[PDB]
Amino acid sequence: MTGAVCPGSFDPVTLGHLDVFERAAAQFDEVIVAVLINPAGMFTVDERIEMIRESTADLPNLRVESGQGLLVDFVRERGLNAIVKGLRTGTDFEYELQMAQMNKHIAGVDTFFVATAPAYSFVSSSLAKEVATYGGDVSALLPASVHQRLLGKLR
Amino acid sequence: MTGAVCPGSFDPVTLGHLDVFERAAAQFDEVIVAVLINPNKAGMFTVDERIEMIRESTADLPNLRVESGQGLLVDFVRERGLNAIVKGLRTGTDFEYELQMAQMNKHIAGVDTFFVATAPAYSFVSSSLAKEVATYGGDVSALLPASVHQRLLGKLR
Amino acid sequence: MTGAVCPGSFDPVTLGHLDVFERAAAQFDEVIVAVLINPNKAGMFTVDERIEMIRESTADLPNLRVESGQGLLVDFVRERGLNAIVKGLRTGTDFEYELQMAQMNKHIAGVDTFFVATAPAYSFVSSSLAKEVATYGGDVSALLPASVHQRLLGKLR
Amino acid sequence: MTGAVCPGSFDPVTLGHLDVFERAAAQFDEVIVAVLINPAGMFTVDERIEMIRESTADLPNLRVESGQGLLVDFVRERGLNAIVKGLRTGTDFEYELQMAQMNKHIAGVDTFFVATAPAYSFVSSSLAKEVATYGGDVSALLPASVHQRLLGKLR
Amino acid sequence: MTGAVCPGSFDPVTLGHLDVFERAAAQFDEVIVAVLINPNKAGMFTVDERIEMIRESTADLPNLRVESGQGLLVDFVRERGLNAIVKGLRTGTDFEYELQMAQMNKHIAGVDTFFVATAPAYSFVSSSLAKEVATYGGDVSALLPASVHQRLLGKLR
Amino acid sequence: MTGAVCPGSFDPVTLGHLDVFERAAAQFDEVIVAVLINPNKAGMFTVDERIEMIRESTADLPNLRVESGQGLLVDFVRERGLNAIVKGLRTGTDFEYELQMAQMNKHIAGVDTFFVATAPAYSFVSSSLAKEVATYGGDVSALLPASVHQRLLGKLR
Ligand SMILES: Cc1cn(CCC(=O)NS(=O)(=O)c2ccc(Oc3ccccc3)cc2)c2ccccc12
Ligand SMILES: Cc1cn(CCC(=O)NS(=O)(=O)c2ccc(Oc3ccccc3)cc2)c2ccccc12
Ligand SMILES: Cc1cn(CCC(=O)NS(=O)(=O)c2ccc(Oc3ccccc3)cc2)c2ccccc12
Ligand SMILES: Cc1cn(CCC(=O)NS(=O)(=O)c2ccc(Oc3ccccc3)cc2)c2ccccc12
Repeated sequence: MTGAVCPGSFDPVTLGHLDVFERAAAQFDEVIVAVLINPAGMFTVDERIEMIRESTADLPNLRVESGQGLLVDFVRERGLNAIVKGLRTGTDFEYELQMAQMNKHIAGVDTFFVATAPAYSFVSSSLAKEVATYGGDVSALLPASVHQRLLGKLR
Repeated sequence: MTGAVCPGSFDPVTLGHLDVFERAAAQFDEVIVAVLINPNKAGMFTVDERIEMIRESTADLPNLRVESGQGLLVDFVRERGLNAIVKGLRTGTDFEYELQMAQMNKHIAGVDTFFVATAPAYSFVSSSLAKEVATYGGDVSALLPASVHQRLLGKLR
Repeated sequence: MTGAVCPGSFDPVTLGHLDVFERAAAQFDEVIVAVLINPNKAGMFTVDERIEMIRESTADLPNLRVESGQGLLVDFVRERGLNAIVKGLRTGTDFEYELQMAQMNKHIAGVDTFFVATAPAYSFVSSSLAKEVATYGGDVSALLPASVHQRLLGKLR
Repeated sequence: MTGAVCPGSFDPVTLGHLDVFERAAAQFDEVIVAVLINPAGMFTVDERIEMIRESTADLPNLRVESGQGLLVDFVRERGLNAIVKGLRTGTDFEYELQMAQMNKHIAGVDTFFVATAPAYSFVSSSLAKEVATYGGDVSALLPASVHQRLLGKLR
Repeated sequence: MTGAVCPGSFDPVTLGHLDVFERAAAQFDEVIVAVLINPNKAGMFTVDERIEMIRESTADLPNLRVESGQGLLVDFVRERGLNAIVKGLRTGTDFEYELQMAQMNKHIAGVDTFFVATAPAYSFVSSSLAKEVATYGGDVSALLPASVHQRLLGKLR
Repeated sequence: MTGAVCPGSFDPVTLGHLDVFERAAAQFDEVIVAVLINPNKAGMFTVDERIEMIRESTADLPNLRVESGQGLLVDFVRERGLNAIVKGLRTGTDFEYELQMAQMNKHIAGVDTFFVATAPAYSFVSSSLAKEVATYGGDVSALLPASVHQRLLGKLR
């Protein structure tokens, strides 16, 4: 009965995120994507959840749920104590390590880091939005659904 | 007579800070903890509260004193006849920026900066992260002086 | 026919920037300093002021010109028939973020980014730190071109 | 049927290693500690395996096996495709990332990184040996069994 | 007339190297790939083999030539009337050491070093790691020029 | 009564080292430069040569003395009744390894390690790189004290 939580705002979910979801889903019996409620972003929580659900339909053991407050509480309240977090090029890994040690200290939750695929290693939700805002083509970097939804917000 | 200044907002002081204070006090004749007054820096504790929390925490350090300060750190340092800063390193420290500031501070005022890593036990606490965790009911009592922890629960009530 | 773009907000240009300009001008047939402007946040200097300070300190570089822009850097670059960015590295540079943007810029527009470390003497100055230090009286005169220093003091007073 | 491999020379196994073993054993159904054969070290492969087995006796789902050649082959030949690797203070993380991306590329094996506990974050097999060699006390940093075995090699 | 030197042992040349070669050739009038002769550096391919593998790989780059070299890189560079080095960055690059060498090379000879990150697809290959993986039957054919891969299987037989 | 140890192999001492010595001597009552020797590998200079080169370039520091040692640095430090190490940081420093050793040294012996960034001008010299560059004719005269430079050339010839 293994399980891990993949946390983020996912505003919107990128292929970097999806790659890590897929790896977590492949290595743990159960995966929960934890979507932060914290309203200043582009998509509402429902939209962000929809985009992830749309993009992970072939992952039967993954579910998507919103959450707020301490991540470790989100994880523990679901009977788990593992976080799986992706690494990309602009990741502040020092801060990730700090949070990982804090999360272990206060709640006994482990954090496993996995580098996303090289092809998806330079996209981030923020940079994708920024580039798309100014007409740049990020279609190769987002789930096809997300990409269309993004164009909708901009136009 | 040797001396160094340990700078920060300390909002609140953590055991990470205290560990470095203790090491500074052990290695310099005089240590001044310089507590930032910053009207436009958002914070939880007043300067007087922050100073008092540090004084409680450093009661066993007779050669360390706590003072408020504003503006250029190197002026604070040089005004007190010193020319050394002792700053802690923790997990999540922006060390590249620390280096930049250290080189800037040496250039503009001749002040040296000595960095000390805090003990592993206290390496992942920060003032900001302690506040955030405590705000949502997380137990950071092992990472803060007892008196600080008590005051923190007080501000959150 | 070779060429590169040297981007930044240059608010104000520093000697660290000028070092990088000089190296780009020495290695590419033409160099365009791209003064990138956020239309939704005024900096300390207006665009015309930023450009004037850069021109005055680059007058000895015949193959360098200065233009402002906004939006995607790669559009600025490609619209000038170029395909290269030269970006300086200094102490405190967020290199991981620079790498991320370089890989993104190559992906969306085929533009290459060349990084060069600025000279040690100028390696700890940044526009932001120079402004912050000068704000509180610190002497940054040796880290800025003459075209900048007193104009900076002027803005602050 | 989840599983991961924890690889190393483990010469000798430290509490930093053990902490990560325990986390991997807690989060995966099956864990294999892969002990490299590559003879220039202090302990023989049998001794290194013994020390790990001794230190992990309360981990029923962990086993210890020697291996050589490509790690991904070791992992795949056991029906797995996950590596769990620890991070400590002196870890060359850039090289770890390079190897992780290479291992994913050539064999579809994921690497999950987990930071060892702060208390065990500055011990390494090499530094423990070096310090102990010169009379320094590393007993708080090694399994009690290992520590005694180390003193035996030195004296 | 602009120019840069791309230095390495290239034992063997990888698609990471080639990507950077291509970008250099696109941005400078002349590029020289400088192939290290190093009697005490253990290696798999002879200098002539390494040069030939690079030439095969760069056949479409008319302004790039491949030459062997020994000793101080900056002398190699300056002897050919150039004063720029273009070096790739990959995952596992010791960038702090690269920076040190770049600053040293600028100091002793006035030679600039421009760094370019190789494409993400080729960011995790290195000459050493390719050899090690191939030695144990791992497939690195997607990471090497075809001719290189063929020669590599040949050396391992 | 305050004091610190400045450790290294100093083979040879560089101006980067001397910078750190001067800063330690200015901030601690006494400083001991610890010339740490590996009895199982001769460097370029014998212990007496290393010490002589350091003494000649530190003659203006009355509170600094120079001694050799081997084995655990913390034993060298504690045997002199001290509890502090001052270690320089430069470009190319393996800081993670320094941090690891600092935490280990605190753990086994209660000794504190203070890090200080050496001056930008001396930030890219290292004993090893200076030796390598000088080996192939590169001019490192501005990065080494006079007590070293020609003795270095002597060893190489
Ligand atoms: C799977 C994956 C994650 N990341 C990092 C994304 C990230 O941290 N976004 S974030 O805005 O900062 C963030 C972090 C933690 C949070 O904790 C909670 C979440 C829900 C409820 C309460 C707390 C919330 C938001 C990735 C990067 C690349 C490839 C894959 C991945
Ligand atoms: C573990 C540890 C981390 N730090 C860093 C703390 C820090 O930087 N806080 S800060 O908010 O950003 C900051 C920095 C510099 C300042 O300079 C002045 C101070 C007073 C008057 C004028 C200027 C002010 C605030 C420590 C420092 C000392 C011992 C231990 C540690
Ligand atoms: C669980 C854990 C691992 N490490 C890192 C230890 C390490 O890499 N040792 S190593 O000598 O370099 C090494 C690496 C990979 C290898 O791959 C193979 C192994 C067996 C057969 C074929 C290949 C072999 C040796 C840790 C650090 C701290 C806390 C916990 C951990
Ligand atoms: C992806 C990528 C990585 N690198 C680094 C390759 C590298 O450093 N190899 S190295 O063995 O260590 C090396 C370095 C410098 C040298 O200088 C001389 C060369 C010739 C004659 C005298 C000196 C020699 C060897 C690249 C470089 C160019 C384009 C792309 C990339």
